[PDB]
Amino acid sequence: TLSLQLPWVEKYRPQVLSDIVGNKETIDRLQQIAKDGNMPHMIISGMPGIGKTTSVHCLAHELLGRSYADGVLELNASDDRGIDVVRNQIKHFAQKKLHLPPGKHKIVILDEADSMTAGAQQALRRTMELYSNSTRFAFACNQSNKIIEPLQSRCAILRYSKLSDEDVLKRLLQIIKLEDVKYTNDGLEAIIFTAEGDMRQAINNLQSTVAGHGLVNADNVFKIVDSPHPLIVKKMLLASNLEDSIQILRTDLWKKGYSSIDIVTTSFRVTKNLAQVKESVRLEMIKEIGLTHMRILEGVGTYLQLASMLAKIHKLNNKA
Amino acid sequence: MSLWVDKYRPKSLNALSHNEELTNFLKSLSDQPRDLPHLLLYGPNGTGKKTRCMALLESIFGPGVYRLKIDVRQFVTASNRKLELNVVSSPYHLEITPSDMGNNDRIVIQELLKEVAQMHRYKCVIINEANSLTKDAQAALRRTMEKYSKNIRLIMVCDSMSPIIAPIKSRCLLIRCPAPSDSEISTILSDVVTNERIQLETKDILKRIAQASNGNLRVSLLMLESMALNNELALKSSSPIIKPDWIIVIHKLTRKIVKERSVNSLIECRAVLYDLLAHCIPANIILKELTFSLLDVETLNTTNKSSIIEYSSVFDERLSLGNKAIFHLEGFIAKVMCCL
Amino acid sequence: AQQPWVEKYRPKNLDEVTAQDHAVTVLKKTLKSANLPHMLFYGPPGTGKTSTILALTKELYGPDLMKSRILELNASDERGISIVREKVKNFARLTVSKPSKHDLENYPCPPYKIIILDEADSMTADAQSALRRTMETYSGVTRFCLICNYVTRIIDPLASRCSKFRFKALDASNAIDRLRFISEQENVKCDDGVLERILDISAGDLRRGITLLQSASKGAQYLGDGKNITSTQVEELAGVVPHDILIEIVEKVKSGDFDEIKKYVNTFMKSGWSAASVVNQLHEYYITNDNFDTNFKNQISWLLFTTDSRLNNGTNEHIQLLNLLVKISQL
Amino acid sequence: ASMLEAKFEEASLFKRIIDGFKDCVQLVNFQCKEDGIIAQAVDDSRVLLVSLEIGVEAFQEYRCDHPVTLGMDLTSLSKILRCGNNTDTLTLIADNTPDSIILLFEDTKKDRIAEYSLKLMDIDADFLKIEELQYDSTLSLPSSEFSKIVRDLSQLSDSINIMITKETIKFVADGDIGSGSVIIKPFVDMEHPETSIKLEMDQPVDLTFGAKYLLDIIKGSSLSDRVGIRLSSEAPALFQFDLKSGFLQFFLAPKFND
Amino acid sequence: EKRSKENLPWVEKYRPETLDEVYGQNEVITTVRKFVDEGKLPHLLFYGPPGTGKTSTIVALAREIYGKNYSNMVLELNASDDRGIDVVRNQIKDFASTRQIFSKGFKLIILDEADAMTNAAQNALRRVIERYTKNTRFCVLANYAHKLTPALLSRCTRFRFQPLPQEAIERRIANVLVHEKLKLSPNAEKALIELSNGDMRRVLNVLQSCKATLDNPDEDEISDDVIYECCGAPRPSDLKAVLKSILEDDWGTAHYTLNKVRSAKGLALIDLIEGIVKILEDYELQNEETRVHLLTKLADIEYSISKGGNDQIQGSAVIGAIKASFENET
Amino acid sequence: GDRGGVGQLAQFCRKTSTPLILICNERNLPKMRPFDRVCLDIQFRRPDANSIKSRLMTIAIREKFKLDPNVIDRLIQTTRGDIRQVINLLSTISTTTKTINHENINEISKAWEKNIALKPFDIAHKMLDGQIYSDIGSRNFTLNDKIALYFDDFDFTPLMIQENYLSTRPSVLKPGQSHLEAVAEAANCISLGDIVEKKIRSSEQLWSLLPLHAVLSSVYPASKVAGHMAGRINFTAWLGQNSKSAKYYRLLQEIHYHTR
DNA sequence: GCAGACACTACGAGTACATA
DNA sequence: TTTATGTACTCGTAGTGTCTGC
Ligand SMILES: Nc1ncnc2c1ncn2[C@@H]1O[C@H](COP(=O)(O)OP(=O)(O)OP(O)(O)=S)[C@@H](O)[C@H]1O
Ligand SMILES: Nc1ncnc2c1ncn2[C@@H]1O[C@H](COP(=O)(O)OP(=O)(O)OP(O)(O)=S)[C@@H](O)[C@H]1O
Ligand SMILES: Nc1ncnc2c1ncn2[C@@H]1O[C@H](COP(=O)(O)OP(=O)(O)OP(O)(O)=S)[C@@H](O)[C@H]1O
Ligand SMILES: Nc1ncnc2c1ncn2[C@@H]1O[C@H](COP(=O)(O)OP(=O)(O)O)[C@@H](O)[C@H]1O
Ligand SMILES: [Mg+2]
Ligand SMILES: [Mg+2]
Ligand SMILES: [Mg+2]
Repeated sequence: TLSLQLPWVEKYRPQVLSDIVGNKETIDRLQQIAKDGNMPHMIISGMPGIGKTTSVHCLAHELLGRSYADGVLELNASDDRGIDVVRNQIKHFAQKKLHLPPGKHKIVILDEADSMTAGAQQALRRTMELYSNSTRFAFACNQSNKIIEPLQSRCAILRYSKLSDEDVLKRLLQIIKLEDVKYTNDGLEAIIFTAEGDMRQAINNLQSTVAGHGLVNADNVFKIVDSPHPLIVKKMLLASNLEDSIQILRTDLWKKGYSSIDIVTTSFRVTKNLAQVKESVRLEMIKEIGLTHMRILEGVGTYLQLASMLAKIHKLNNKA
Repeated sequence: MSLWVDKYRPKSLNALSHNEELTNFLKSLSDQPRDLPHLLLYGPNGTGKKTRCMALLESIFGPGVYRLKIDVRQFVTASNRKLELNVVSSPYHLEITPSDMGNNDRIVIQELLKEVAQMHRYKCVIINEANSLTKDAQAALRRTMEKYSKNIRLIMVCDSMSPIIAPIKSRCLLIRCPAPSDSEISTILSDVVTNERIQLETKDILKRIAQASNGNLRVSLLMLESMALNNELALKSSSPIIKPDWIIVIHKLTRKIVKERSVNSLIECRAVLYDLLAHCIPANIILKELTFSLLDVETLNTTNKSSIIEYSSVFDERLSLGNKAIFHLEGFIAKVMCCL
Repeated sequence: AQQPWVEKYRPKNLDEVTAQDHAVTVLKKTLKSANLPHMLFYGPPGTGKTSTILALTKELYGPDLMKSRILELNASDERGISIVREKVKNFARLTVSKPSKHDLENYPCPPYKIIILDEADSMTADAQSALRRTMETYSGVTRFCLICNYVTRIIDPLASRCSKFRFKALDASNAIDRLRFISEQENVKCDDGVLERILDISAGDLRRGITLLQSASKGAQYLGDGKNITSTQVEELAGVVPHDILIEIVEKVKSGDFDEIKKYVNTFMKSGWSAASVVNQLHEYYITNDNFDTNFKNQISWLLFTTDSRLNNGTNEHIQLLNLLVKISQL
Repeated sequence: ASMLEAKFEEASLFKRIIDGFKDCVQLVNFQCKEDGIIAQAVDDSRVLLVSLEIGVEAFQEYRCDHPVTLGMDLTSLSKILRCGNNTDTLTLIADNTPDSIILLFEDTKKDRIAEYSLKLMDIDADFLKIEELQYDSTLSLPSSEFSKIVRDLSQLSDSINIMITKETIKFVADGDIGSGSVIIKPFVDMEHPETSIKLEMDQPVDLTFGAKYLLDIIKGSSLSDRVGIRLSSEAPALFQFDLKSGFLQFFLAPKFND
Repeated sequence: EKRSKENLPWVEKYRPETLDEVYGQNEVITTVRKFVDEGKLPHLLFYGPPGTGKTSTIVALAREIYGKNYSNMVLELNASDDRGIDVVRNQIKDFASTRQIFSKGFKLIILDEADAMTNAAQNALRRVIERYTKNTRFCVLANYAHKLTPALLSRCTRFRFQPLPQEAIERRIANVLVHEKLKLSPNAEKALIELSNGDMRRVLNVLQSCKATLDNPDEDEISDDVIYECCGAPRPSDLKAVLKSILEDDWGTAHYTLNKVRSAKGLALIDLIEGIVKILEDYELQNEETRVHLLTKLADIEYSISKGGNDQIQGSAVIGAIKASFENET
Repeated sequence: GDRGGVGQLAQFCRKTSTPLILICNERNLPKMRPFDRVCLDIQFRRPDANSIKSRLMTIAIREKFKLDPNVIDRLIQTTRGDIRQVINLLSTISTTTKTINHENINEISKAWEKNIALKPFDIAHKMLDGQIYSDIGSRNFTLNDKIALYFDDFDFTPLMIQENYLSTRPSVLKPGQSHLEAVAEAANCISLGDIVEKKIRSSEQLWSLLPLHAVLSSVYPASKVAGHMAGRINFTAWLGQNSKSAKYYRLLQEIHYHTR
């Protein structure tokens, strides 16, 4: 069995708060907390892959360089995050006597706290209210709606935002300077367009393209990763001249092996997030796509159901 | 019992003179009990399907089939939800009804037929109101009735057998029970009034009962009893026709919809509909009666009547595919007032 | 015997299965070999899926090994995800039963056991997804045989793995020999066209045809006149609407006058006729007639189809029939 | 005559072997040949392997004409073994192309013969032979002492680090609530040779193991009074429990270190 | 299994045991081979329609990476097996944590049909993927990508298994006939391609059933008649005749022709309707409204057919829908 | 819930020899029902801006960070009177920039909006507003925002829309469309969404249709009857009439068992 | 040695959520 | 009093096995 090279996702994982590129105000605030020391309870939320847990880990490393292995607790959904284990472990950690530097506090990191049970969060509320001058919590969830209201009340909400293409380009050029590779600007633009703000997706696509071909060119990138289905579905829905939408479907979704359920769900999401057309036409289109979704889920999954959904959408578009 | 509908009931096929061809067919079935297929009697409600079933059972098994014993049984469902349904058992046969909660009747019908299937030679099973079974329960009943045939036989009673699934209708011998004619209702009511003591002078009142019942023997007998006790056992040729309060309020709602078309009238109709649904009347019959009362108004034009019946069909389909039973009626009334 | 003619005349071997020549031939040629694949029997009710699978079971093993090498699961027992995950997997993992010496002499017992799953369309999606890899993995020792009336309820991976054997509907051309054999064996006298009418009334439902024939024979025995069955008797027993009432319905429809149609529909619903047969006869009278142009038939086909689709989902027959007759009247 | 005829003296024996790896393994198979009833199975998590061999010496009378494979569910087998007394004598009976075995519980003290049948199973796991023969450290310590050490160190943490030095055996179990360090040195007890501990150190060994699987290992300490651990880097640990005729050797995969 | 091969269905008697034998998928197979030869193997995600060769590809890949003992060197967790978050927290955790027991190489975890997992299980699994990715690789097979958490898609590299083209199915058919000593006709081969619909399992099933149909497996060939009789599929000539009668002739003759075609070989209405839809796609239609009417009415027709009902009324509805849609000046 | 300690606390309230004080968030839980009147009903409200203003002036004096007297109203109204998050907000802002004015107040507000899950009355009140369905309102309050608003209380929102989808004076009427026509259009989609809800809560349990149920039950029916209201939001009356209907059913099967 | 006293895994029943 | 399977969590429960000491 051959050995495996470390993936570029964590082979170039940042270790300093200056390495991560993104929301400049957020990173400056994190650096200020790093220099000062008095870290408040924070709830970091945002889209996947935009550098949430890496910032928390870098901040904890900078704050507890010498006592990271002793005064930092890391829990996630992979651990038994239930009321008994949360109670016992968090209360044992929050009362443990560890002589940190005067500005440094214990940090309890809870990755992906969105999937955490309500009673465990209720216990965490009381634990945070008791032990706050010795330990400081730190959540990192994709959506902050799952976390109960009192936990957000006693924390400091800090939301991330999707990275602009400039920051993804800067990081990609930094990694390309770190490891030698031949690239074309068209290939990098294609990778950035495919990533859609997801830095981890960009790194995975770049690594896959380099391993598959060795040259980061537009054709190689489009061979490794296909065009995203939301874009082709949006092109299908927005286009008039029903025959054109029918052939777009039959060419780019049916013969490319996309399941009918996936096409219908993607159409629902696209027409929900669509902004070019007015509200009433979006509502009708959602109604028709939902009727087709009901038909598909009942079991009648064929090309003709999708064609009929497109036909009803186009009859709506031409205003009968 | 004080009611005249129940204790004036035939007990054998000989006493049944309502339909000669149906009685002859039942006698043909009862001649050889050894080879008896599964029955499914369908037709309009209240014509006496259960009377035919019990008469056939007595003609096959013998007497004592009317010695019904009320036996109670216990059932286990999901979580702690416990349902208690009493089975109306009897010698030589058994009766079961979907009186339990609609969503969970599959387990009950399943373990009753499995238990009775273990122990002339066979034991008949009568399922009253079979059109109310959920489609999964009928699917379970299919293989249960197909596997065991030497031990169990099903006489399945239902009106408007459309909700019955196709395989059940395939393995069930279908028997049609037509509604009583006006002459038959008049003859039965004449027999009842002759056996009892009511000061009756004109046959016109009996025919008016027959017309007002719409081929419903049970409703006709209830009407006769009601206005017989009201009229001090002396029927008058100009006696007003008494109708159930549900009919009266449905007609009042119909007149309210016809005379005014306003949103305040719509919220009043919502209140009335909620009251009627709380009064335990199935939404299908409510929609049917409301539609047939709307179509009887002479003020409405033919195009409005066609639109009303089309929307009535659409919302009847929605009611058959719904679980709230009030949203569909409210939508139907809104569409009707928009049309009017 | 003491059984209805449906159970009494159920096929025993695969030779008695009338029509369905493709599936029966494939199974009979598979009997000599041991290459039985995962089967997916489907078709209209009464076509003979259960009879075929039981005959194949009797032919492969014999009445001794059926109880030991066959597992059947109907809707009579629960078929959720847990039972499929535990009982079906446990049965599949088990080694095949030990044949007796007599069975090895007489029957060609294959080195596998058949897991019949009647009404597989009633399973949930999760149960079928759990069944997929169990079907694909332990297939060397067991064979699955799904039976369902609707393929669409089955998810597409199971449709991919299971070999599909569509069971054709039996009509007056395919199943006339079976009804003739039943009539000759049970000594039932009938006219030349009685059996054709019986098979025409049913729609691929030979079981219903057998029940109708048995009921007609019982009526003839009760009469005791020794007279051959006529088409009118079977027509009346089957629930078939007489043609005079259909002609009256058409006359009312052609004349308009919505109130008259409503009154006649109320009387018709009093008569107790099933709406499905009425719609079927209206279709057979209107489409085959030559007194109507192309546009009338084009509209009335859609009207009848919509009424049939609405009647399939339960609903009140009175309102659906009235609406259908009103829309046809306005044509 | 049944082709497989294996007789057990002191039928509590086979129950002890079955209970040795009932908890860790759920599905086994028994390649019964003329040499003896061997077995080998891998857990669902593919971490711990259980090899087994029972020689002809442990059987009163053993006769196996052809190689037999008996894929089994260990839960049902252990339940069947629990359906008897240690006084009774157990017998495994299988015919040609077996569908199930026959287990007999006979005793001449009182005629109460009980015949149980357990359904077989098609595991279809061909596995492979052991291809590990060279080990750095070969140590043998009493089973009771090792089981006790594992038991009181599994409560502190989930990882038990076994370190081998020059005549020094160290168990480190650092965890959330504290730490642990059990240091045991070789000594030869002349009075009780069974309580002696031996060490044979070639190359230094530093391996960590999971707590739950090590508890599953020590659950077999009732089978034999002494266990011989044979550690080596880039090699699974070999915990061998000797029998009167064969052995019950386990293979445990050390956790990764990064 | 039992009694070796030759007692297995042709679906699994012909299973790819080598990455060279996997036909149809060229870019995917070549990229995977380059991945494993170069030494870098990212978290693979195989997505495609059933029968394309996803699990066959991953099993052949595991066999090539490890050897003949790949069965116990990998952890394949199916929907048939329990895959709750307890399984993710225990079995996947300690299989990724521990070292290999039989070799020195990495650990491969094959989450076959992973779309049928709880969202909590995927959430717990994403941290296992991200933590032990230094020396353990996850492969995810998913028929539907909408049932997967977007984070789980983010961790894994997207690979798409396209429907099988004509050449792959023709080559596999040729190999099947070579091994079975069976003869085929080119027209029958084309019919098999049309019945495939990008699913080789269907082709293998139809070939097995057609060989069973033949009275003599040797000295005989499978023509179109055998294929269409055993599959119960409409012939192109019958579909063309039915469509011509519907589009040109009047109601009585068209109805008689459709009824005769259905009753000649017991043709199902659903397959005839699908054939009509496929033929009507090639038609050039000047009016857009005709397309809308055809698609909507026909879709309602198969929905009602799937719900069941009367076949005569549905056939008349098909005829009426086609005629009324083509009536408005094509 | 049942056997979860609430009945035990009711017993404690019934019989205690020492003062008993309970602290919770809000009373509209069906779990919180057994404390209807057995316990005292003192309630706290959102503190006034003047007391918070004085407290935060003292805080600004103590922590030597600049705090304008006018940005504090916006800081309070963004946080919805939650004083603890207000103090945390000023702390984390003053960590790197201790001076706040009109320049940064909009950024601070958009970055530290409280985002409370809305009360079942509030979902209906916001959804029935005609401003959000206008051209300007659609841009500011997108369709995804309305879907999230439904999913805030997806259990009670479909009903709460329905009991008062006709008690609103319309403001989004199409030219030539009467109010009754809009009400009928809304009722048609309520009926359509009823089927989707039944299919979700059935044997199959197809729970991927919830976003469909959002549009079919709350978004579209409220998109035709939006505008200012005739009265205050009426609570779901379907629950009480459903209870009364269930009791009437139970009585009818009871008298049916007795009459045989 | 026997009977308890303990901690232990295991089973049963009930609440809660289910698309971003 | 509502939904109606499957999943996950949480609890108290009853057996089950092991160590102390009369
Ligand atoms: N601002 C950034 N600068 C540099 N690398 C980044 C940045 N954001 C993300 N990355 C890269 O993304 C990977 C880390 O992503 P994560 O922070 O683990 O994703 P995440 O924010 O935790 O989102 P989820 O919810 O866990 S999927 C590493 O490969 C980083 O190099
Ligand atoms: N091809 C056939 N040849 C002979 N008898 C048949 C045939 N098909 C059906 N039958 C008769 O129909 C009855 C058995 O029907 P089944 O085999 O149960 O049909 P089915 O496929 O099971 O339909 P279901 O399961 O109820 S939907 C017996 O009376 C058989 O004689
Ligand atoms: N590219 C291919 N080359 C050769 N045979 C193939 C190919 N793709 C599929 N097959 C055949 O199809 C059979 C089943 O396909 P599998 O690969 O096992 O399942 P799958 O294609 O992954 O579909 P699902 O989603 O798992 S049901 C295999 O045993 C092969 O005989
Ligand atoms: N031949 C008959 N002569 C007199 N009354 C009859 C006859 N057949 C039926 N009935 C009446 O029908 C009533 C019973 O109807 P029932 O069986 O409840 O109808 P359903 O079966 O539709 O509920 C009895 O009160 C009885 O008087
Ligand atoms: Mg993270
Ligand atoms: Mg069947
Ligand atoms: Mg697969």
